[PDB]
Amino acid sequence: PTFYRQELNKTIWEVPERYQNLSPVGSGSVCAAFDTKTGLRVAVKKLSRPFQSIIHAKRTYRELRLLKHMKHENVIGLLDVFTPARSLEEFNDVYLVTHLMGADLNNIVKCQKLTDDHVQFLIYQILRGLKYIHSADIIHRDLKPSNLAVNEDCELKILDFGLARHTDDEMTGYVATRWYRAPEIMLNWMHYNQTVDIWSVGCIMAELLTGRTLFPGTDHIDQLKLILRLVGTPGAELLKKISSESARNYIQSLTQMPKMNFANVFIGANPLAVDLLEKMLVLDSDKRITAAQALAHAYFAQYHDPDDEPVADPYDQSFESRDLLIDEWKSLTYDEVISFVPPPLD
Amino acid sequence: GLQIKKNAIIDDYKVTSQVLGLGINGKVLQIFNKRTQEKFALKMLQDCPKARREVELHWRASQCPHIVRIVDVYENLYAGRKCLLIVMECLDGGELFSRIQDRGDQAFTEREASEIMKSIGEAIQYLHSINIAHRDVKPENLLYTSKRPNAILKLTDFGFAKETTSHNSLTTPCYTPYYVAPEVLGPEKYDKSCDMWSLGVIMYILLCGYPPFYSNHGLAIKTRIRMGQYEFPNPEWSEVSEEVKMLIRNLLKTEPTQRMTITEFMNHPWIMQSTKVPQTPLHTSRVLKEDKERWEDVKEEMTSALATMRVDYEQIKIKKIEDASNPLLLKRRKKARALEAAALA
Ligand SMILES: CCCc1c(C(=O)Nc2cc(S(=O)(=O)N(C)C)ccc2C)cnn1-c1ccccc1
Repeated sequence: PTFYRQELNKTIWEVPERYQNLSPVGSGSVCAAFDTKTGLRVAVKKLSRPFQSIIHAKRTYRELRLLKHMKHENVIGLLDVFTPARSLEEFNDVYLVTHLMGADLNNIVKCQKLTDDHVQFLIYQILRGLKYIHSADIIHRDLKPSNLAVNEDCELKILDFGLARHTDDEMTGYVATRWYRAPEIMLNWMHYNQTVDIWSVGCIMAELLTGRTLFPGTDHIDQLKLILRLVGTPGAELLKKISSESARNYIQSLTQMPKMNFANVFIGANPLAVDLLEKMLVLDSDKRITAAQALAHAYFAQYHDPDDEPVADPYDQSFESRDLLIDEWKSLTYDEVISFVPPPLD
Repeated sequence: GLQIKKNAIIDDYKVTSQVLGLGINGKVLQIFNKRTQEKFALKMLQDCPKARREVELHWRASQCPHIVRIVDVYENLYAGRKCLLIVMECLDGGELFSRIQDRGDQAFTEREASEIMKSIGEAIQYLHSINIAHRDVKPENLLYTSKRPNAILKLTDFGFAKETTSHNSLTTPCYTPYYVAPEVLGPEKYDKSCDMWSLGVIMYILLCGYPPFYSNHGLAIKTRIRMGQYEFPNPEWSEVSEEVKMLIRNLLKTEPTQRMTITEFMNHPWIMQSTKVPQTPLHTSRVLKEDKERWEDVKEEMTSALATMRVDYEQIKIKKIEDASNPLLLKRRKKARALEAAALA
């Protein structure tokens, strides 16, 4: 392999000459390019400062190992990873290549009036993508309209695997973005057993159907007010499942309200779309619908095919919970860069 | 009314190989004008429909001391590329918070943060008066002219600049129905409102030395379950004025329309009569000094969160479902034909 130097995004880029016409994108260090060996138009991402702190060096090895295992048509899929360094001694930079997309939902919502048929196919592939990512034990934890890229025609891919891990009983609290986070996170500390993203799509599904935000919580506390306004205050049967005492006293301080029929708030929406939203926005986490069950909903009778909704091979942890030196994560990241086998474009 | 000179740059200027930092789309070079011996900088800015509308706006904002002065723009060819050679005033003072980073003994006062914000406000007030909505106002785009204390803070990085419509929003009423009405698309409402959003963040950064958002979040003004007093934590926000602590609430309002405008921000007492501002000491100089490595991440998350406050007009429109095609679309539609032929026999 041979590289060529180029100054882009306030840094110097030396990528293989199989990627030509490197052009910046904006805020996003990513560059739009053309791949000669595949004939496709791809995007190349430059990890700015990948190894500066123990958290950064550990997160890079954790992140890179995830993109390796992702093999869907609705999830982001690593086409090529490389580094200009020939040996480990000169290894201080890394790059990532993936399909170029064109847009993201967040900018689409603020720009386009989406139709009911749009929501059917857009949410379908999310749930179809949700089935894959959840097949291997993992939580996306950052599902939001700015993390779902959308192409010119209709294809979309899930993005931003920065905060995702194999499901465990106890794990880092206060994780998801609030407007698209579940009420379990602040109510119960080591909760959120693979249901926030399902709850997040419910928030996302109402974004496309409306154009505004379901729960635009100003502060952390205002989130609990706007959520419980729609889903109703939890009953004493569920109020015992709450972990914190200071939290339980807060819920008991609001005016008690029940669930309102979601068909009364979403005017003009599809009754099946409202019926799915009622299943994706249930306070009881154990009773909320799963992604595998969400595909069988009648809202996707136009696109549901039970033979083309594949699952994953389980991804084991194997080093993700260890604590090592900066150089160890840099070498463990190196071992996974050379071990990458690109897939053939059948 | 700017006229792009079409003649080669080497006829009037002397280009050197000395690099003045790396830009986003190329290299910044040192450049002198022989007729004046005036040192400048050079921007590549490859020619395109985007480049000519930006320079048209950065030209208009040049007659504002708190905005870097464009001196002239050429249209020549470099490395076989149709380029728009841009010459600018050389800014040597460095980043705004790098000047506050290295502070010997004099503590940062709230008054010093007032004329700094009044300076940035005069730039945004000029831009909004002529309807150019800059939407990348962040620390790395606020450079001083020189290391000398007599420097003048200037605004740069017009890459996301946009001319907008001067249409004041009609301010949604307090009485709303239970149901959520279908939204009417008004994407231009994120143009000016995004500017003031940066004003509150910069103002927040200055007073405490760190940004509102803890991590993978935004504009929320916490590694434990905090129930209150998370807005301005007391360890460094104790001696801050209440009028100032609530101005940031108006600028960092989650709603674009209800957010404070630039005419109101420049007319606020803490900005208008900046001379009679309390002289309370701050902790910026020490908070920034506590971690230089975390400060770079501060620049990263602010840039990512800035994309949510702005609209990327250079993105595609999703076609109507019947007009689009993709591998997954035809995988389902061709399967639909299989049932038809299968039903025949
Ligand atoms: C930040 C989105 C950039 C963007 C992408 C992208 O970011 N691709 C991408 C993701 C990861 S990631 O999921 O692992 N992550 C974010 C860390 C790693 C590597 C690439 C190469 C695709 N289209 N646009 C895009 C968006 C709008 C218009 C045109 C293009």
